[PDB]
Amino acid sequence: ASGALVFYSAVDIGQDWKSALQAAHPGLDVRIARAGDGHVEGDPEEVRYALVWKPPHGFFARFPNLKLVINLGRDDLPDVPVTRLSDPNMSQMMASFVLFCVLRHARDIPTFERAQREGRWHYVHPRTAAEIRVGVLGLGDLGAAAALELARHGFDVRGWSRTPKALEGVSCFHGLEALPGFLAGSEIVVVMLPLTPETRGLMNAERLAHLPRGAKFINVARGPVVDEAALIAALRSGHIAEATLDVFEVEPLPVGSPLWAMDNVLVTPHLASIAIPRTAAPQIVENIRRIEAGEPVLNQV
Amino acid sequence: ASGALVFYSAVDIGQDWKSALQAAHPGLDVRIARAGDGHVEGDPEEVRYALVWKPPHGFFARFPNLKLVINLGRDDLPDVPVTRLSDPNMSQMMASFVLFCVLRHARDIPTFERAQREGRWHYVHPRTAAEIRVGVLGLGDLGAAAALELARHGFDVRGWSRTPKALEGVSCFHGLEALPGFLAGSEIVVVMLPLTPETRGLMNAERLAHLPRGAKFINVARGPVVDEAALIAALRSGHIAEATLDVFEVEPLPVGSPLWAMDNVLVTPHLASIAIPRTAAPQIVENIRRIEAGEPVLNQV
Repeated sequence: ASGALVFYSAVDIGQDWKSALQAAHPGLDVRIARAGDGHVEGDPEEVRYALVWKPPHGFFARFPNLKLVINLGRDDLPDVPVTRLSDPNMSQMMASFVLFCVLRHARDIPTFERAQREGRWHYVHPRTAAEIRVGVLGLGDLGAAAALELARHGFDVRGWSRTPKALEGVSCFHGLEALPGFLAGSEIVVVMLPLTPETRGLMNAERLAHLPRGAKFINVARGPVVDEAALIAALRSGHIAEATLDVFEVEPLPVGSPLWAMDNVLVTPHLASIAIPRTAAPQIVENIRRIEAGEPVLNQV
Repeated sequence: ASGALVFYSAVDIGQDWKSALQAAHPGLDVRIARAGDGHVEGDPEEVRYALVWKPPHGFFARFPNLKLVINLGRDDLPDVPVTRLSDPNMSQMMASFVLFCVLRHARDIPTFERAQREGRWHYVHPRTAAEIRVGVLGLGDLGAAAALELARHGFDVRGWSRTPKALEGVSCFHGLEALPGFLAGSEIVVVMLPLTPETRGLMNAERLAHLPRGAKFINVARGPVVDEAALIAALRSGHIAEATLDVFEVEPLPVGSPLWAMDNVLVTPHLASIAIPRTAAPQIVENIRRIEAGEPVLNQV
């Protein structure tokens, strides 16, 4: 639209976004910056829009005529509108993913997966859903929807939030003072807290220790709501029996992380909250035109 | 209750049932017959009730004074009432298990599980639920509930039944003539047919070949609704890309089955439809007393 879009992400496939954006706006110039250094071909003065996830330090300084940033979900950030994607179904896709992770632990699937590799038919003691206590940590739009969906499956569902909540069929706890008792009664815990200065590192060693021994831990929020070092330590001591982790302190998860080789951890690479090019491209193309006509942008953060 | 109960199952834990039954009826004599030969200690004339799953040929001939059989879910069967367990929530537990299996395939979890063992961060092309066609084969009480639950997750859900069905949000097909078109448009297929002479071996080589190449196959019905030989063949040719199998022609699944070592198959050992001792024991104890007072038995088959 009289200017180029640059794409950067180490956790998203540039080409799929390029195809979707050029389908939605034929002859839009989309330039994929290289993961790592952010090297991008072409005249950087022509770049007016940036679609990015955690780009390299100094990345935006490459593009003096940038008019619009779009985050794929501040020291060098210019003085321009910043938008996020509004995908009306992410709430659904996230809730469905959480249900998968909760059911996988509640039915002891990790034990069965191990047994199959051993060639053996495993016997476990049957339990009803109602005997399984599942705690959702965070009851914003995403956490509340996941907690309501879990309650449909018969689990003893609890939730925690900083502020009072009333969610039908969910045992809601609130405040920092209630966090130890909330954690102590959660056999399976789902981290779904937005990441702010008050939630950064909230699931530290002290909070992890409030969980019952043998707890099952699911993280779909952000790596650093959770202290990764402390999590690994709890997994090594058997305090947490098993985990499903979709988000990490550094992503892609570095090769040397001890999490990869742990039999009792499932590493998923940002599957819960993935942006979908086909359904997000239209709102990006529309914001390009708005910025170019001096109209306010949709979904500004 | 003036007589002993004998338990037999190769797929259920005798001791858990004994504990639950003796909790519910203190001093009820519960004798666990040994898997394989069915050897059971004690005077067999004192045995009046049998709680069983697929007992050995000739097993019931051991117990001339048998008054009641309870199936844990005919050539030597005596002329007595036969009951099944009525667990009002099996419909829920089954639907929850099907949702787990469908989500596991729809999010390509088997590929990610492989990637973690390789120590690598895998990139897949994102798809909406609405682009994924999921077919439920069988729309009886269990299949209809699973199909309705799947539709809540946004999938393009279809179902098949021998007779017409109207299920809100589900594309329903009916009749044998409709089976090829039903299968050809199902990317993920869930077998949930009850096992009768008309459904035995229905998913044979010819029907499997109607599925699209790369289909994902889930079996939670009964091993022999599906031709196991033909299934293995389709898996080997890549016609079926991956599978989740909870039921088999012979159970426990013999050690030499090729299914155990297949990377693209998850073997689960009868988890979808498992009987729960604590919640089933009361109705068994009540039927013992009814049979002993000459009252009709609950849940007769």
